Amino acid sequence: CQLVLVESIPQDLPGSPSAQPLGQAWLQLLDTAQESVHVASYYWSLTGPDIGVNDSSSQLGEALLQKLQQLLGRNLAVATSSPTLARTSTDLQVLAARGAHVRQVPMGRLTRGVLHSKFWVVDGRHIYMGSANMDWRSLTQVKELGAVIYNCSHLAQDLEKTFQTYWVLGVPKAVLPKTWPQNFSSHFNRFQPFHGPTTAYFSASPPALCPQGRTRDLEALLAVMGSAQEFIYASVMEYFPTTRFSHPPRYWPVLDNALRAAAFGKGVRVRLLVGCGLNTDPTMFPYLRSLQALSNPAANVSVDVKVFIVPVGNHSNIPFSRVNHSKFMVTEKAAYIGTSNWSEDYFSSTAGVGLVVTTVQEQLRQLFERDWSSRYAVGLDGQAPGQDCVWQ
Amino acid sequence: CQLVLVESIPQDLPGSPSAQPLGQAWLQLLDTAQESVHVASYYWSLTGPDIGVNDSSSQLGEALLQKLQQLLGRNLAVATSSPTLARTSTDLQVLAARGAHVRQVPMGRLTRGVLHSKFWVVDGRHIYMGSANMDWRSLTQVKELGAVIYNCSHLAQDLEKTFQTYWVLGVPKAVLPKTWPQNFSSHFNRFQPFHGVPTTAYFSASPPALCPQGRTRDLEALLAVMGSAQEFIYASVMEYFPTTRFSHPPRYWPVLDNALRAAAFGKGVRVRLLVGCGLNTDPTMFPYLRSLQALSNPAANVSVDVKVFIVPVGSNIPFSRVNHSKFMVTEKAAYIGTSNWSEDYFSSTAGVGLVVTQTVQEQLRQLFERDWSSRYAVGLDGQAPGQDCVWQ
Repeated sequence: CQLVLVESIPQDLPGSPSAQPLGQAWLQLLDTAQESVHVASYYWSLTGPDIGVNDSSSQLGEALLQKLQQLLGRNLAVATSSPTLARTSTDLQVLAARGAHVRQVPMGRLTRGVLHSKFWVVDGRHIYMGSANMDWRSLTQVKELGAVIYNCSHLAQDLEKTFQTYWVLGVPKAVLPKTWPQNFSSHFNRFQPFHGPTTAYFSASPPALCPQGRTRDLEALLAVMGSAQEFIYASVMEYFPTTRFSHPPRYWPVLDNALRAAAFGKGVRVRLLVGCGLNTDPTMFPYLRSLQALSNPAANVSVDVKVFIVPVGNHSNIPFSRVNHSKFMVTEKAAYIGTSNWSEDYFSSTAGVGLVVTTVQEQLRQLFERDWSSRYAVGLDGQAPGQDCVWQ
Repeated sequence: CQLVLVESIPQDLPGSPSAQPLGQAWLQLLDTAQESVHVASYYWSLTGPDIGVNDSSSQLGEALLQKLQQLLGRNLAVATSSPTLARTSTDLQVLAARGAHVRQVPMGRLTRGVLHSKFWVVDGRHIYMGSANMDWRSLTQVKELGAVIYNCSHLAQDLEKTFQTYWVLGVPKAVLPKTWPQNFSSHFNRFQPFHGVPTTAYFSASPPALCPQGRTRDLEALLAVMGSAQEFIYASVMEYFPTTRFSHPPRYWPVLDNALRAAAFGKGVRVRLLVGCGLNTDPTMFPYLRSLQALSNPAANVSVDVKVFIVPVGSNIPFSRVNHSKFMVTEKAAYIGTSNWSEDYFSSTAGVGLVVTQTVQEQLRQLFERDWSSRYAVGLDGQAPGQDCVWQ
């Protein structure tokens, strides 16, 4: 039983701790496959011709594509999608005409939302789960973090059951089941995690897509932050203590309140690192300042916030890239990796999943520290005319 | 049915709107008394020798004190106190030796707390409400706000119910009843408020253990007033802590903060918070205030403004020269209360609160505006070198 953290690193990002490159891990996954692959992906932009192609950064992507064909040359790719982005792409059509069984859940139909989950279960015995969705930009042109597990076959299905929840929906005239039978019921929640020298469990969201025995991603995040007693390391591309894309906008403090409660009532030192990528919302910035203002070393309250700005350089060719897509958190006890950002939708409307495991915590510790003391992480007052994010 | 708001203004200067002086209105109240007065007070220190300071501003204080004897010379005074402050004062003994019935509720024994309520019900038909407890400093050397009601008796017994709760727990070895009988039950809560003056009004008590059936707790009253707000919220409390106080394990407490920010964000409500600054205030309060001020973003229709009210000393008189007033008003209603905004006042410490709606709400509007757009109110980033408040 092995679990490895995987990291996708674009141009730059220099003696520092490092993780295993994600592209080799994906080649890894497609190589070990002997029987079947099950895919949950937000969108599919893997070939390049779907978007501008003259960057030459694309190979890591379509080389990966050929590996897919190998599984279809060896005789079952099972993909699931959403009210998808990059509709011009023909990857799913190619794989369906080549032998892959694909249905898309129109999550907007059911809960106004989207399928933001991105995970793999291969041969029923290996799993991948992380922030890297189906995109070559997620392989070479955006920072990504994830985790992959092999051998542990008795836990490998533990995300398949969710994958299968997604599978049952998306059929024509599909309806939300008010109760999932024992087939989709889970036995690996927060109360009883896995065993083997770590312990781990998965979580799904939203509640309507959570069968019995499934802990919600919100509850997993809250429990991980509550169990923290010295530090809370959070890295999400966007952080909004508010609901998004809801006709009446409403405040949403539960995550924020838990952060501040950990900082104050238990003296936990908390640092929050959020991404800036030319597409972020400037309205996000005041809330971060509202957290940063809590800092007071004389009262044992330690709240520090920074923004991770990655430079576009000569690569303005790629439009939806040059961000920190990684989403994770670590406390001295546990390590949570997630697919969802920190806003109301991911816990009320849009599908998402999250793993939490318990040296791996120290590995992610040093990953975050390298991503935090770095030169691309800047404080709130560092306007920096040469920096390339929108702040107002 | 008449209601007048009363304001105590020390040696300071406000052409500005004004309210009825508190000392003369209080003397009025003791004059109108014919049968009985019931007093709930935090402490009793009205003479100079009560705290041993030789200031002639105390005379008005002792003037009121002398009036008490007249009422007891006219044949009745009933007072209830707490694990009280200024224990050197002998006022309660003086009134007791002349015919006043006094018992002390040992609120520290029962609910961790103190009796912070300050109100009068006189003749069962006139009432006083305010932040001004029994202190001559509250008559001449500290900013105070309150409200008095005449000829509207149907609310006077509703406050007599809470007074009688205090009375019954004032007996020796008294224990909190898990159920208050129908005698203490109230019929004038927020859901059915009251109906001279074309107004509607109601009272609220705290903590829950001292709230009989039909009584809304002050927490719910504040939350309802902020929730019903649609265009603005004026808040003025001497101290504002989104945290517990005097609580052995400190924990965060976001309930009022969440509302203030939920009102600001989800409904575009303009929010201004005015807190008192004195030589004894807690510097740790300031970061949390920034957490509100950082919310400000005119581009997103969120309006959060904070200032601090500092009155200059000139001190000889100890534990004075502050803004001890606590109230809030929205374009619909006006709540004035006896408790500051921190967890204790809504879980442990006794407090009461009036809220009325219909010109009185507009009266409080421009009263606060005279205090906000004012001379003694300064922003967080000012911290002028010469005034007498603690910032670090």
